[PDB]
Amino acid sequence: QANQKRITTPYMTKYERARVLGTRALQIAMCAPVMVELEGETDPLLIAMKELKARKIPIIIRRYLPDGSYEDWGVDELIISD
Amino acid sequence: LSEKDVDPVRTTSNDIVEIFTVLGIEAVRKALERELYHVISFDGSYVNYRHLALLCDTMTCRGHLM
Amino acid sequence: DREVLRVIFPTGDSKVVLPCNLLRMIWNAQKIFHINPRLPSDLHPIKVVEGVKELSKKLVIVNGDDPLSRQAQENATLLFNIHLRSTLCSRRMAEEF
Amino acid sequence: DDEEETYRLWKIRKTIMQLCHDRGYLVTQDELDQTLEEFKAQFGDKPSEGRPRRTDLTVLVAHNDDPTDQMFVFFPEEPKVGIKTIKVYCQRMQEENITRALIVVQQGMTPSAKQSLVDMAPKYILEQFLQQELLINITEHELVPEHVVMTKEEVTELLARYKLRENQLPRIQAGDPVARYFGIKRGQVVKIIRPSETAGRYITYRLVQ
Amino acid sequence: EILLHPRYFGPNLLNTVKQKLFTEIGAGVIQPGRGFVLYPV
Amino acid sequence: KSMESVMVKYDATVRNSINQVVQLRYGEDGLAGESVEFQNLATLKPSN
Repeated sequence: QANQKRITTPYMTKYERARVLGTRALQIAMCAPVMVELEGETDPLLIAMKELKARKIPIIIRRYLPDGSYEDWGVDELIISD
Repeated sequence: LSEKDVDPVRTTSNDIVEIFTVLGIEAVRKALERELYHVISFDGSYVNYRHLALLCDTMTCRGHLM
Repeated sequence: DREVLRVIFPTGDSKVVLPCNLLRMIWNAQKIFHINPRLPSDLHPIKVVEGVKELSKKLVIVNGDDPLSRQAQENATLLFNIHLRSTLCSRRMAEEF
Repeated sequence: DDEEETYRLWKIRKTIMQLCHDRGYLVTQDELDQTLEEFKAQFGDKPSEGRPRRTDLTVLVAHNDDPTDQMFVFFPEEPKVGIKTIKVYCQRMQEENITRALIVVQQGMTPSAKQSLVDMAPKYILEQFLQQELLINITEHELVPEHVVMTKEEVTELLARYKLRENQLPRIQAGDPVARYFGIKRGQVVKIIRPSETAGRYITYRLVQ
Repeated sequence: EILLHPRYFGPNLLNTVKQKLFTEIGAGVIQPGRGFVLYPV
Repeated sequence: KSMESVMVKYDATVRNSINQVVQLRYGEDGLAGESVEFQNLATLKPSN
């Protein structure tokens, strides 16, 4: 579905936060380019949380509706609360 | 409920199959929540309504006592 | 709203479970803004009326402008909106808070 | 005594008036509020050896939206009804041109009569109520919420809003005591409106199956 | 369906999915439990 | 064994694995159980 007619809530769920951080941490561990200046940080999971709070994570969340439709939300488009 | 000077609005049973046969699936949905509430709250304990409600909805969404 | 509540709670048990503890948030505000309750307030009572109306439009549980959506939107938030109006009313913001 | 039958006949009738009104048939307030004393003043003191005999207090009512949509209510003389009675009432429904009737069966029906209502079903809709099912209006009970029959336009708007399919709605069986009271049939939907202690109000939809 | 290693997820990502395909563009689904992204082409 | 699939969807309906509707909003209400608190209505009890 397009960027308009998004009916799902603009907040990131806790389940999305968990998997986005988990997935981005493994990417950073697999030498994926890091989207922020790491000030001597080395734990990939703390870098992922750093990238999340910067809204720098290059991930899109495909949310499936119970009709089988889906919405694509960029991680930076969601309201991030932790 | 049919007898004279009995109150037909409030008079109620703890037998839920009588309620299904006399009053149907929505009265069961309420009476079941009352029965589950009574066993929990009798010893003073408290459970959030949304758990009581969700169980009673699951046991009745089919249209009969599951 | 008072007659609506007297349908919803025929026993008159006023104890209710709701998301936002309004009295504590008021007390937090009184402390955060150093409010002297013996002086008269600069809070215009119309801003109390306008603000609660404009707040209530943002407590959205059911999206969309369709009338069945709006009927669901109103029903989902009915009890909290009655409580919100019973507390953030213009008089209590002048006599109590 | 002879008065218990008069009290029964009145109380059954009062329930039928409320049922007809709840279905949307044109019922006058004077018949909805009719007291035992006014019922007795119209129909007499005792039905055994007297005026309010069975059939006599037969009712006929017309719909609010259309004057030609009309429904009978019958109080058979047969305590257990046979085809002998139903086929006569069908003839009367042909003559007076009435598509629906309610039969206030006292004790039961023969299996052939019970079958005959289905064998006539798409032509003449006959519905059976036992006498004891009408001594109380179960919709006045505090456990039974408000039930509202939706129209096909509303059901179409409902399913378009939530993108549902009818089978994804929760369901109510056509033999449910309230689905019979509203005379509802398969594939219709009821809007149910109930007080919610968390939200204040909640609306539920049952598909009839 | 190309699999791409996370080391390539820099600016040259789309160029690499071509350059790799020309040695061996859809939505790249991230595989759960792995860094590799799967692109249908 | 019955309820294990009953879940809040991105539609904010509560549905089973079959996508049958159990509730149109969670708890009739749409709110998580962890956030709510006991409160008093104030308007309910006072005399006229």
